Amino acid sequence: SLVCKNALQDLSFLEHLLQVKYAPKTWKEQYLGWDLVQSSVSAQQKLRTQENPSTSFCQQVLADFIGGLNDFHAGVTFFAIESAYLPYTVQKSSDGRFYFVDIMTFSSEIRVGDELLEVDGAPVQDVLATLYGSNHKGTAAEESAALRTLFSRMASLGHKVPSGRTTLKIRRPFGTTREVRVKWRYVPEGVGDLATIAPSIRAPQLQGYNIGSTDGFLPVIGPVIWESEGLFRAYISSVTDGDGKSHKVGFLRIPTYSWQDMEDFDPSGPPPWEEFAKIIQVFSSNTEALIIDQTNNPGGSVLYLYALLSMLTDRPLELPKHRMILTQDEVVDALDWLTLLENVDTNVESRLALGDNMEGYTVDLQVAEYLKSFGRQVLNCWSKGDIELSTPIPLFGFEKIHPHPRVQYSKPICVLINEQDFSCADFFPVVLKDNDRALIVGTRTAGAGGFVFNVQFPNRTGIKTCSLTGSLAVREHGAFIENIGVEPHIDLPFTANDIRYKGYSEYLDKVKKLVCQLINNDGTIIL
Amino acid sequence: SLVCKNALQDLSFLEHLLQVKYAPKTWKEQYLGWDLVQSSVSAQQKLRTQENPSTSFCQQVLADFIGGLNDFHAGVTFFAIESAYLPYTVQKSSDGRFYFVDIMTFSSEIRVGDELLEVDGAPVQDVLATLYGSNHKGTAAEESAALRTLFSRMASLGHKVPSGRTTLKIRRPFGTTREVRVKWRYVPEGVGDLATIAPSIRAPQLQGYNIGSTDGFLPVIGPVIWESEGLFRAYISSVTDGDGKSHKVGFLRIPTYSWQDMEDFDPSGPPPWEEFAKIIQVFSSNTEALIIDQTNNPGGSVLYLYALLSMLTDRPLELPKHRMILTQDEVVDALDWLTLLENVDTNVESRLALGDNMEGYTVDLQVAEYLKSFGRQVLNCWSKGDIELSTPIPLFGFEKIHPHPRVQYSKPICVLINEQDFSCADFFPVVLKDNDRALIVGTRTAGAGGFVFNVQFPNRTGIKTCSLTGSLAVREHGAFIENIGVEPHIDLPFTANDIRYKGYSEYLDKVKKLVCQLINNDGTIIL
Repeated sequence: SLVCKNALQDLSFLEHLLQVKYAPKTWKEQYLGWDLVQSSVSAQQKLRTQENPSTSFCQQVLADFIGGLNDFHAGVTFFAIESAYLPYTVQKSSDGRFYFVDIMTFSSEIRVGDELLEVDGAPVQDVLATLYGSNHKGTAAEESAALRTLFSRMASLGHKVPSGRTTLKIRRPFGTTREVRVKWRYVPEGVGDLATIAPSIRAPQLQGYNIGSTDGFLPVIGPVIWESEGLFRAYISSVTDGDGKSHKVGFLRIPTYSWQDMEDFDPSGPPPWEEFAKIIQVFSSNTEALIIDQTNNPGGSVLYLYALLSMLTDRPLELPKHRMILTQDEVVDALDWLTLLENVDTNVESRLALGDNMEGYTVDLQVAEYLKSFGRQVLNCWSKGDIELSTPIPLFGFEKIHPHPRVQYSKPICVLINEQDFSCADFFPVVLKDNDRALIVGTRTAGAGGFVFNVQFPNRTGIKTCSLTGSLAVREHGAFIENIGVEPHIDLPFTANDIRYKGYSEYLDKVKKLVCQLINNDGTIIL
Repeated sequence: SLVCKNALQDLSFLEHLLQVKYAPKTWKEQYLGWDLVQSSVSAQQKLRTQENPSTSFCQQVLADFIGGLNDFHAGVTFFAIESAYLPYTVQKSSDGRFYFVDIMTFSSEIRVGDELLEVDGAPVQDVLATLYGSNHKGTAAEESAALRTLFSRMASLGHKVPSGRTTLKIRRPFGTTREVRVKWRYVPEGVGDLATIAPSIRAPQLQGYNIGSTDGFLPVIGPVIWESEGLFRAYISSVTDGDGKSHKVGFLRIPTYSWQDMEDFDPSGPPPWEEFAKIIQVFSSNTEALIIDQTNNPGGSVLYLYALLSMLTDRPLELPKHRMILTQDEVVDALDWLTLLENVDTNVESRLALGDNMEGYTVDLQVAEYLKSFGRQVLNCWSKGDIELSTPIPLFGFEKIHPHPRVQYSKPICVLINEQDFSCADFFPVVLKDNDRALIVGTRTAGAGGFVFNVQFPNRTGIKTCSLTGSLAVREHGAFIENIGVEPHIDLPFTANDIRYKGYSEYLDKVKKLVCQLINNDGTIIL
């Protein structure tokens, strides 16, 4: 079969990337009991056994192949526009119930606050269990990843697109239930299945709760006495400990670390780190403690992440390192760094070579050194044959983050974290936590622990991009971030009261009571 | 063997690409009697048969594997720095002899105009003959390509990097013989050969004459009266005929069509096509004709190419179509064009969706219409299965070049062309030739008839990029451009005397005899 042959070929290539570029392979083998061979063999058999397999069927197989790695950074996307969609956003409450937190339609049979009980007659958890990956381990992160999928099916992601009408069973706020008949918003496939055309191909012949939300989903913490509304959501409000004293608390939400992707971002105006700077300065002299909302963050540029950190501390902070998978590629990069920084001795020379600013991070002489060290260390590992999963080397060689020369918030910080915090959104609280800089509150992060790289290549299976992790981050005391993520100081999940009536008062109250303590006791959260 | 295994994997990948995304395949088979299945097996063997193959040895096999397509667009590069230079530059005058034309060192024996008889006891020819390709067919184009590397060997391009001193047997311009012993400038590899590291690798344990030159090489045609000071070498000059009669001819050289790679291009000021405008408006009002230097051009951006052509005419110019190979990626491109121009019914709407211009080409409703057509066409070949070597389709749907609405040189034009003109530098003269807009002189063009795409993918073999051709251009009369190239109106090669002392007077004279003949006639008698 034409589609079958291409799929196997395309599958063999994916298999080969895993052996030369997927770093956490050893980690996935142990922590998950994952097995490349098992995976390969199984996938090939699925492919060969099919009676006249369709293009999508194969994509679904490759999709499941990489899906088995249980890696939020490891996936495959396709050249397919076929999709199914229901305009409902649901959020799982601590006790296990599923409430509708947003309805993007004028239909009125379901309201914000109704509880989802069944889908097509099957209990939510059941439907969800058919959306999990091959090596599911029931973590909240996986659960939520699956939840995003409940009402959004895309062939571009390897999903099997449903269609037609379906029955959701809800529980209205006052106890009664209803069964609602709904129809999937369906977009038919616009890219012809190859299997359908194969036979006619003759031989050639000449002649929001949305991840990344700028505003996030938390309501103000109290009476606003300042707010920027420019590019980031940032404001200053009050609070009042039980003693009757009032404090000025700041609130800032970092939506992503992929700045070129922030809503309303003009690439002709000043970059977002310069605005971040204005916010922090306002905070420095107008606030007594800072609350950073970082939930539902997709991650992004490490250099950008570093910049934001450099402005949130007056002292240097230790950064975790990465065990990298190597190829001559990274070698030349190493060479290139050395040849570019050969003759650099002063801060000034650093700047004329690096740009004096690396996506917000200040180009210093030490940066030139750090960079120089990295690359040396890389070349070393290469000659010592340590290219399978090198000893830990910090990204860019930055052994640590050095406070920003001009702006630096030095007061107590409080970071809110989610089960939907990936990569840089993992690292941010990691760095603030290991150096004891901020109080992390909320829930264990997802655990995408290692940088991503994407791969493209022509093929007839419709593969667009295959993303893979190229390193394994190692925290200071030796823990890997991959899969495990970061645990916050205070475990504070959202309750059904927080969620049901989009107030989150129970949550916010605890955060306020918590931050008041940092203001009084000086950090040091006792009770 | 490790290096052997990776090499065979990556070879199997390049081979697969050739069957899915190499449009010229069917052509190279009939024209070069080439065979994939055969070419691949040969390299497979060249790899197995080798004892302890080096990363280098392998790169060379792949370099040669592709090199056997005799396509100036199909090539491979690597993350290797080992190079061997030599500040010298040859050129091969028409008589079939090789002469020197440049020295980039410190005063040394070898003189301008000195012939080249041998290298270390071998007659130049045979030397170059070792630099030809698996299917070299002896044409100025190929030969010139070889010559380029004769004094520049690079591992990154897949060359065996020689070293140490050597002897060039030169012949003084008057009859006497010499032999100057020289030592290549060497660059030792910085990327450790994988074969040397293999053993120690333990499993991962957890826990000028420059193709593209601005000025180019030709000397001013005569007494300069005006000259532009921008990016392009443009000036005006008197010219008398064989009757004492004087005319003001114009001169403009298009170095490359990849506008962003122009010597001194300032990415913040105006784009090169705007300077082109100014230069022409001037020419339009101070010239009786126009000479265009288009020799030594690596092609560039197809749209920019159109933009220049659109300012060099007062009537639409018929564009040659491309036979393409399709994958779902192209299909989606088609879909995306259609959803983007869905409701564009005016010029304002067009300009809004596509911008006032696309790399210089003026955006019209006509343009939006072209693009919409392009999409329907690609989609139609897909559904019909015409995906191996599509029915001819114009790039972007542009069936013809429409004159710029504001600048249009309409007076006779002369274009100079040689064997170092590729992709777009193939189209320029052919479009102007097939439409009878200009007089075309020089020598046949390279023969790179089809657009390019670059494939990158991680590997241990050190492959960096593999470029291939995604189409086969077809001229108005059915002929191709791949290999064949574009024939000039008048065959005006550079003869010994021209090169010998970089005077090219002999050549530049027959040019003006021609430019002149052009000023004295309403002539382009289209019949």
